[PDB]
Amino acid sequence: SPISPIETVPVKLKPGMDGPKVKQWPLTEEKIKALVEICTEMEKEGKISKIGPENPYNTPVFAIKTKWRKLVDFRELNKRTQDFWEVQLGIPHPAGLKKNKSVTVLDVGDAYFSVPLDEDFRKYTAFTIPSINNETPGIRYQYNVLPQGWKGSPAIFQSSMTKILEPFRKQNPDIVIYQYMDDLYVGSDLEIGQHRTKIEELRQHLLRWGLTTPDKKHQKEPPFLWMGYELHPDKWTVQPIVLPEKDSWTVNDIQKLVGKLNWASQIYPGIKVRQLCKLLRGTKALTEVIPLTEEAELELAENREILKEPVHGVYYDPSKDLIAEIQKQGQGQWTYQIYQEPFKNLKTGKYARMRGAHTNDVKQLTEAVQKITTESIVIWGKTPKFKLPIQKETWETWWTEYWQATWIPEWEFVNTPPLVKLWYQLEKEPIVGAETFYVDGAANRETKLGKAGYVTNRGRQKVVTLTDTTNQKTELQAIYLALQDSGLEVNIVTDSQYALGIIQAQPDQSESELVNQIIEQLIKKEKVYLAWVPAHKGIGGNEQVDKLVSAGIR
Amino acid sequence: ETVPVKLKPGMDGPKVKQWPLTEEKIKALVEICTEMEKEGKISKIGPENPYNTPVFAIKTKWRKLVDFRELNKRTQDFWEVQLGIPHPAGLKKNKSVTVLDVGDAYFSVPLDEDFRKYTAFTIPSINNETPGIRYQYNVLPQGWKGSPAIFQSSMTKILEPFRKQNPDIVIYQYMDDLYVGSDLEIGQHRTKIEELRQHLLRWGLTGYELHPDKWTVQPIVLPEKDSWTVNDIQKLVGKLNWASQIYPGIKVRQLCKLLRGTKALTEVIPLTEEAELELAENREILKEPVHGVYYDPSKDLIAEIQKQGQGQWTYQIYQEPFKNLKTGKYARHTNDVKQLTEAVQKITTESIVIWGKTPKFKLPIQKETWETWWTEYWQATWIPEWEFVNTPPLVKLWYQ
Ligand SMILES: CCOC(=O)c1c(O)c2cc(Oc3ccc(N(CC)CC)cc3)cnc2n(O)c1=O
Ligand SMILES: [Mn+2]
Ligand SMILES: [Mn+2]
Repeated sequence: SPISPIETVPVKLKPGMDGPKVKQWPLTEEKIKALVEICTEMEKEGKISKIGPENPYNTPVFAIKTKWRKLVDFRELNKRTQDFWEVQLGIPHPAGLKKNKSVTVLDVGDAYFSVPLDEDFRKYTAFTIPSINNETPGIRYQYNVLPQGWKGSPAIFQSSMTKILEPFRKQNPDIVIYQYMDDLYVGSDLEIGQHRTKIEELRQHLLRWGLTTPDKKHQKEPPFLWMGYELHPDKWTVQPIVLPEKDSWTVNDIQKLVGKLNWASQIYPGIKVRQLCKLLRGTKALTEVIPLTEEAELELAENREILKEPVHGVYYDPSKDLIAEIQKQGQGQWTYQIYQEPFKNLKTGKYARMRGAHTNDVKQLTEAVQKITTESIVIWGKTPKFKLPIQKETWETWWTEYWQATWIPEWEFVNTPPLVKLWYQLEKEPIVGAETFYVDGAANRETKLGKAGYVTNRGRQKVVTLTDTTNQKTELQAIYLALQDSGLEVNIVTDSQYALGIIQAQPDQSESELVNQIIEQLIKKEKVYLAWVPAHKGIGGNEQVDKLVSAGIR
Repeated sequence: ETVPVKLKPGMDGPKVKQWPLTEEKIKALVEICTEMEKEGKISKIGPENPYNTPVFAIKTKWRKLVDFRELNKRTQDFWEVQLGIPHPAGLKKNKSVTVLDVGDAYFSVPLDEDFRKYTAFTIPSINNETPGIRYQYNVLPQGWKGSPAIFQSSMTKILEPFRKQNPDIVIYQYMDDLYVGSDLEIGQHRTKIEELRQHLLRWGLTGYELHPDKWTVQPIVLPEKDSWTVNDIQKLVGKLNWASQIYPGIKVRQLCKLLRGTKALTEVIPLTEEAELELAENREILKEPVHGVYYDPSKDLIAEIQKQGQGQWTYQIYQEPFKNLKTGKYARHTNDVKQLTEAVQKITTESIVIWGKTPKFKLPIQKETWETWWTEYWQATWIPEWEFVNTPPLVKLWYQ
């Protein structure tokens, strides 16, 4: 196995730190022997070289299982070696690769050993094979090539790999070479004749720079199993998913289920996971059987149905646009598909994330649009044209009157129920001939006790007591009361900016039940006007509820 | 030789993640940087350089923009409390101020060899097909705050003749930009700017026009109506109550007197006239600058923006919350993000003119939305600092 002639990459230790000096542990005669046989062979190949006791540094060695492997614990050296720039900031996604007629797969055998180490750093990689018991000084070696498990090996090998392929890439522009780790994906749209030719041409350029690859009779055949994917020349899919039907499900069985499902959701449309995930929250015991909830059961059943027959994805054509489609699946669940030709998906996906405490469907839709937009840019270098289950008018209204700046690139309405809508709208102006409820809440910080109630311009009144409560929860209760006792047209004046905020954002779902109760009331109404006044200022009706809720509280 | 630059002790170089870029932007950067390298301005680098700074492309000729915000924080001592460029008070008073891009001056001056590794940037690839194309600077980079600090001496030399010949013209430098102000008639100003460009041209350098003396405050505005409903006075007292926290000598006691008992909102109550006295005097105080508020050169500036609907945006600049140094507005296909980036820019350049530094922005937008879109409309050579906030429902309406 050759050692590449390429230029070395200068390495430094972290500022004001010396090399590793950890003692070598006394080894058994069996381990010592095996290490000696491994090492002399590695020295023959040029991988390591003999040094004396003039080198002051040491790094421990172990040997483990007919065949033995030599292990070197580089913890101390790694803790002392300089930081390197990230080898990769993401794996290439299959859905972003161009379609190729012919494609073959190369891999670099013994990656790190094939590439040299900075001469002035080689001395820090020193290790010692100890002699039987204490007795004599051990045989001392040091590395000449990139050692397995060292901090800088991944970055330097990759660095070297770019340099080597760069010249070849130049005079071969209509050929694409994807390289990740010690794997090479070589694709072109030439015939099976001048393809196998151009590949054996690449192999030669590689071995010229000390890089060894398999020839035609050894090189792999499609489908290519890689990173959990199944890869063909004109399609791709995830590796076979098997959902095991179980008498009982432990936490561990469920975690693995969520994982397999999440992975499959890249290409299998409609995959759901929420009810399955609901079981895992409120976490504990790994081996404890969790009985499935009825909702989890039909979710799982629905999942088996999609994973019943195999689905694949297509590759990417730069000259054609990207079309993204989103569907609402249920509360918090959203699913998407990306394609260039109607219903031939490049990839699918799902969105669920809970952003904050209280949200609505329009907010969740644009959160999904953002997430997809980012993903498209990473994968394809451009944003997709969206097709959304929301009316242009419904979107127009929301964007216009919301405090937040928002944007969606080119999108079009598509009639795929359930459609995204607002469920209620507050009034711009106070209502003529409707009861004005002045609401308020108060809670004691020690007793935790609370009172919530209203006073109205039509003389009416109410106060309720709460036990396990906070100031905020009493404000929401006050507003809730007013909703129950008002009828179909109401003006409500509060002194809680908090409560004003939640409601004005037109939420339709919440983590709070109390807020969900306020929501169900709000939709039932016809016209609600909500307004705010400063607290403790002796204002209008606010001063009257102020005396009520405070009585026996503050 | 190069002027030696160090960092603040205890903290070292920037390690900032590079944002994913679109194909067109990547191609433009690859071309820009290929040309830049063939001229020794930058050099490829190996993985032995752990440092990184984001790079972007803005606009009909594509241009490179390097987010050096992090590197600038970690060398703040150098360009400020060491080699700071002072700030003229006269600039905000001028009838006309012209901004000229002068950042091409920096390519001539070589960078300290010990420092070059901190200016490292990556050009990303689509779908991570290749690793990035790593580069570092050999000359002073555009956008690094140390570049004008060093070039100061050369810049004084260039401007010396023009300065001597026109002693009523202000030239202030902030980063890559040169701010030139005069009280001359607009035709004469543009002639002096043309003249100035000739001076820069003889050193190989190369507009967009501001009028700072016509910058008036945006007063917190009180309704001026006949027939006042209950709701309106409630609206009124709330607006004034909050104004009492910033403006010394705000009065409200006469307005409250009107609202007693649990009255209906729509019910019109005929006003007094002692309350009109407060309305008038408050209006008089609301149009004037805030008494007791002064720029503190040691504290950061904060800028807050509110969406008002119909293409309108209000904004405030302060150092101590609601203690306003300056209020204002911004009005206008056109979208929210485009409008927001335009306001941010307008406000920042106003802040540079007035104080000599950029404000820290609180943006009423989703972190992600902003980050994928902000470049599409950005035109400035600098980039200010920014947070992402939720506009309080009330603040919005208190600023009309
Ligand atoms: C058939 C039996 O063999 C197998 O079971 C088998 C493969 O087919 C295989 C194919 C590969 O090809 C690829 C090379 C590169 C990439 N990419 C990264 C650069 C993505 C473009 C993808 C696939 C890479 N590794 C493989 N390994 O490890 C296998 O064990
Ligand atoms: Mn209250
Ligand atoms: Mn109260």
